[PDB]
Amino acid sequence: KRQVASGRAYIHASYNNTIVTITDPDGNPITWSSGGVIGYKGSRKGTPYAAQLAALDAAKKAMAYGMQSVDVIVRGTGAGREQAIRALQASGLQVKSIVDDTPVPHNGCRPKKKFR
Amino acid sequence: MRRYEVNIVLNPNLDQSQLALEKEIIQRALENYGARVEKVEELGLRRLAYPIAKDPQGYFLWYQVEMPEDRVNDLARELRIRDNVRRVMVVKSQEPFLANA
Amino acid sequence: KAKVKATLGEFDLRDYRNVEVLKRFLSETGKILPRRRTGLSAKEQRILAKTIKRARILGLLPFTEKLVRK
Amino acid sequence: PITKEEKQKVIQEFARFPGDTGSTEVQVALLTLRINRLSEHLKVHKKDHHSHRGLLMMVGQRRRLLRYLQREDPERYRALIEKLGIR
RNA sequence: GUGGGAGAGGGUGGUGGAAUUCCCGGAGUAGCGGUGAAAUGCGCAGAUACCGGGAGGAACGCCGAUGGCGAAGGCAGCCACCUGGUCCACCCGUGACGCUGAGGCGCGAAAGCGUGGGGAGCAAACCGGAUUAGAUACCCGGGUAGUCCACGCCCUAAACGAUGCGCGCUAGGUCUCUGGGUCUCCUGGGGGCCGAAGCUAACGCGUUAAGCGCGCCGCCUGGGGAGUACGGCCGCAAGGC
Ligand SMILES: [Mg+2]
Ligand SMILES: [Mg+2]
Ligand SMILES: [Mg+2]
Ligand SMILES: [Mg+2]
Ligand SMILES: [Mg+2]
Ligand SMILES: [Mg+2]
Ligand SMILES: [Mg+2]
Ligand SMILES: [Mg+2]
Ligand SMILES: [Mg+2]
Ligand SMILES: [Mg+2]
Ligand SMILES: [Mg+2]
Ligand SMILES: [Mg+2]
Ligand SMILES: [Mg+2]
Ligand SMILES: [Mg+2]
Ligand SMILES: [Mg+2]
Ligand SMILES: [Mg+2]
Ligand SMILES: [Mg+2]
Ligand SMILES: [Mg+2]
Ligand SMILES: [Mg+2]
Ligand SMILES: [Mg+2]
Ligand SMILES: [Mg+2]
Ligand SMILES: [Mg+2]
Ligand SMILES: [Mg+2]
Ligand SMILES: [Mg+2]
Ligand SMILES: [Mg+2]
Ligand SMILES: [Mg+2]
Ligand SMILES: [Mg+2]
Ligand SMILES: [Mg+2]
Ligand SMILES: [Mg+2]
Ligand SMILES: [Mg+2]
Ligand SMILES: [Mg+2]
Ligand SMILES: [Mg+2]
Ligand SMILES: [Mg+2]
Ligand SMILES: [Mg+2]
Ligand SMILES: [Mg+2]
Ligand SMILES: [Mg+2]
Ligand SMILES: [Mg+2]
Ligand SMILES: [Mg+2]
Repeated sequence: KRQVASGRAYIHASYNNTIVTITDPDGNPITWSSGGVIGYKGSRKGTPYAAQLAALDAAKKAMAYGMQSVDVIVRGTGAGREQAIRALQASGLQVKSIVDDTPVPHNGCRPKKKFR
Repeated sequence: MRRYEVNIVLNPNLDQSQLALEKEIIQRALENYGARVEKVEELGLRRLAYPIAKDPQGYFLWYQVEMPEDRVNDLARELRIRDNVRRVMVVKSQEPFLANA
Repeated sequence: KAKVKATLGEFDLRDYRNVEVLKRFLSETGKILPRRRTGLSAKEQRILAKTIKRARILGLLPFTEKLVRK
Repeated sequence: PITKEEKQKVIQEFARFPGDTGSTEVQVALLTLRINRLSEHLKVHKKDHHSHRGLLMMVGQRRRLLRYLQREDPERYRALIEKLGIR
């Protein structure tokens, strides 16, 4: 019941799944959603459709939580990283500024053999 | 001896007791380590790109100097021990290489 | 498009403290631009690099930023 | 490092006559200055191999200039040697 | 010699940011993860996603190149100090002081050994989940040595340009790094690409020779047995010559 008006939305996206997290303008979360949240089980989870549904779910949630205008930040890559974006757009939340935050490092950690 | 440029970036929230004090201890480290002073420019309060010591901005100083080479590293040991100074960068001078010239 | 040095005055390519200019050599994110877009040459670019990284340490030019749109 | 002062003092010291820069005596002394420098470098800094290689080549040089002198003036070479501490 | 120049050449102290992990805190539920699909695995002792703070190790995105330096192995954040090599210009100094180099001596990726540290990520062996007729593998989830540091050994390799070093000679064109010029261009010095003459069994090579010559060293003499056996040396061993 924090009744929060305008806020920020993190879209994290991997090849295995997607997750939206809605949060307050200083960053503490409000609701979150994912491919497992909505009914999806396996690989099926990282489809764009599930990303649509995920976004939409977290949108409905945050809206009944009192949201209106939203600033999006995107981390990651994989199918329907964009569908979550198209979703949040038409959600009824208003899209303020979409940003891309995907963290890349300056070469610190020796990646897993799968990733080299 | 050689010619260096000493950069200092220290906390912006000081007053003039503290500003006096820190600038004087800068002097002290130079006198002690034998660095004569060519110019000085105090750039002052400027907005950094990324936060240093959690701080969104900084207070900037530039001292062109000459000094005995071999102690420049200890000179920086001392300038760094100071708590209210969060960056020191000392560099030997270069001739002004131009471009679009 | 046009290169960077295509509009610029005579300027110290070794002077780190000057941000107004060095800034024109970064991208939408922090990343130093490639020769193609900075219109420099070998010794040129190669200097600009060290100039820039020197300024990044002094906290003037960013090590990175974020990207709008996307 | 080494500066033109240190240089000149040495040269002018070992000159066969005013102005000579390149005669054997001079090259050997100059050499020897730089040799003894690198000695003190690799006295600490023992982990520095590439500077060491450089110094090998350096001594092989001065030794070769000496072999030149000995087969040429036995005396000037003797004077050079005793003057510089060698052998 | 003097005057300039380029550089991830080396060594020592120092410091900067991104990321991973981990711990502290906040906020917030029911999943996260992972794959062709899956499961193991982690999550209600509250994970995942997010925000702030801390600790620690390793490696230095963009610049970065068909680039540079090095004798080779090899070398990449920034600063500083200690140092090696190399290039151009001047044409000043010595006056053949040269080349090569059996033997010796030192350097030599990785892995590997020893004593002492260190440990984030990765990861032989190992422990589990799968996939397949089976899985002793590829795919997944853990994980120890090790990878990092100090000192001391080991001395191998597709240590590859599969091309030993030095010098002289023999059309050009083109792209590039770095000096000097009266800077459309000329002139040194590195790096590539086409191609004269010539060479080659062909492929190809062609002023960075595999062309024309000279000097010196190394090495070869059908395949297997075999880089085995024996002997010697070296090595703590593994093992090397
Ligand atoms: Mg999945
Ligand atoms: Mg401090
Ligand atoms: Mg010189
Ligand atoms: Mg270096
Ligand atoms: Mg170094
Ligand atoms: Mg960190
Ligand atoms: Mg917690
Ligand atoms: Mg359980
Ligand atoms: Mg339990
Ligand atoms: Mg954090
Ligand atoms: Mg720890
Ligand atoms: Mg690249
Ligand atoms: Mg190689
Ligand atoms: Mg040098
Ligand atoms: Mg002459
Ligand atoms: Mg004469
Ligand atoms: Mg004669
Ligand atoms: Mg070795
Ligand atoms: Mg090793
Ligand atoms: Mg060990
Ligand atoms: Mg692992
Ligand atoms: Mg099985
Ligand atoms: Mg594995
Ligand atoms: Mg063969
Ligand atoms: Mg031959
Ligand atoms: Mg070379
Ligand atoms: Mg050429
Ligand atoms: Mg050519
Ligand atoms: Mg060809
Ligand atoms: Mg022909
Ligand atoms: Mg044919
Ligand atoms: Mg030739
Ligand atoms: Mg030849
Ligand atoms: Mg036989
Ligand atoms: Mg063998
Ligand atoms: Mg026998
Ligand atoms: Mg024995
Ligand atoms: Mg073996």
